[PDB]
Amino acid sequence: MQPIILRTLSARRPVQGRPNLETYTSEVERWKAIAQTQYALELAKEMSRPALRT
Amino acid sequence: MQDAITSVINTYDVQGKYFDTSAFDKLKAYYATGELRVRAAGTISANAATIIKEASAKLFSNQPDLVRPGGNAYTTRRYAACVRDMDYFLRYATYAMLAGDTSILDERVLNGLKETYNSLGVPISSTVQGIQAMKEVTGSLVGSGAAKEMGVYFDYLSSGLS
Amino acid sequence: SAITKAILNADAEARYLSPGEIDVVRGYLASGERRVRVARVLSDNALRIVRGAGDTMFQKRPDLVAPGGNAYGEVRTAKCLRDLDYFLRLVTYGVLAGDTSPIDEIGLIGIKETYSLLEVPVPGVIDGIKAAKQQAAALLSSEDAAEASFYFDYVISAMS
Ligand SMILES: CCC1=C(C)/C(=C/C2=NC(=C\c3[nH]c(/C=C4\NC(=O)[C@H](C)[C@H]4CC)c(C)c3CCC(=O)O)/C(CCC(=O)O)=C2C)NC1=O
Ligand SMILES: CCC1=C(C)/C(=C/C2=NC(=C\c3[nH]c(/C=C4\NC(=O)[C@H](C)[C@H]4CC)c(C)c3CCC(=O)O)/C(CCC(=O)O)=C2C)NC1=O
Repeated sequence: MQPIILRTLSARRPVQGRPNLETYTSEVERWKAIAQTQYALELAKEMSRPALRT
Repeated sequence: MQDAITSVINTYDVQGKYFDTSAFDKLKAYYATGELRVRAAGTISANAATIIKEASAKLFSNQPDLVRPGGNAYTTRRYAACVRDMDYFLRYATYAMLAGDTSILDERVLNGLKETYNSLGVPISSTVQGIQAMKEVTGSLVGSGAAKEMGVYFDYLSSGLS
Repeated sequence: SAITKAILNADAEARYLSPGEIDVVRGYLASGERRVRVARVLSDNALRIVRGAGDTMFQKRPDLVAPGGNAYGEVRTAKCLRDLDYFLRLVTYGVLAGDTSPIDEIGLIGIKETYSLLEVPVPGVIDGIKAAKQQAAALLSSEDAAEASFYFDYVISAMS
């Protein structure tokens, strides 16, 4: 058995840990706020109706 | 009381207008969810006793002093009143889930309930915890989408009593 | 029946059948073919449904047929299986009528105090009824099984 066969090649990924996601989390919170506004607008439209006219 | 359809009718009637595209969209949404609501209501009515048993077991395990002497649910009469209250909460939450509207909880449940509980010495936070226990059990039994639907009315009851 | 409920509601208000009530009656008359199919399947298979449900009930709760059990002996096991057969017949009636009025009138009103005075374990009855529900669902299609299970679950919840 004399062919050179390579068994354990190192991977592409680096050894470091996961970079933090604070800026991504902030932008996601911005999207959440935008999405909450579009439902809050409808419910607010509901809030401004007259009192006893059912 | 109102359902989603009656809520739309009330809006458009007080405005004096015929149904527009947005109204038809709202009505389509309620019709689309109708099958899920009917399925969940049937499941709950099939399982109401078990839901009460599990929810009261969890409430009285978390707060064992309720059903011991000195606790508001210590006597056969006050334990019975307790589980009957939980049963009514479950039934009216099921009603409000079918209607797609929380109005029936305002008309038939919440108004004057905080005062009655304070006047009788019923612990209100413990009652809210029992309602939450029913929420957990019911969500387990109905499935994910129906759980997200029933949670709205359970939380409505919880916030009304809180 | 569904027609009976619509008519009783119309008569309570001294009026004729409303469009919603007419629609309810029309929906029931449309579902009649499916109802007759489910009832026929449950009726021709009553023996096997009751036999299987009784077998699995007595296996789940052997103390019922053990000495000192509520159904101990041939006569009492016979009455137990006869009760299960009664409830299957009531489920067929409910499937046909489209409501639970036959079930309530014939078998449910008064069953709780009856089994209380007889000291019949209601959980054992519910085990037999659930067993009958699974036996029936085995012989039915998915939609037919759901339709039958509505009235099976009504019976269980009235017992519990
Ligand atoms: C003074 C009026 C009053 C009574 C009587 C009362 C009884 C009572 N028994 C309970 C549990 C229990 N009670 C029993 C007793 C039964 N098990 C066997 O079958 C016997 C036939 C029988 C006793 C002779 C058992 C086994 C449990 C435990 C059930 C469980 O773990 O959930 C509970 C649930 C919470 C707890 O553990 O305290 C109550 C409230 N509470 C009251 O406020
Ligand atoms: C058509 C409507 C109808 C129903 C529903 C009905 C139930 C019924 N079952 C009875 C007896 C009984 N029922 C059972 C059944 C029990 N055995 C096991 O424990 C199980 C938990 C359970 C069945 C799954 C037994 C064993 C008896 C005899 C009890 C006795 O005589 O002491 C009795 C008392 C009269 C009699 O002996 O026949 C009634 C009224 N009767 C009716 O006319």
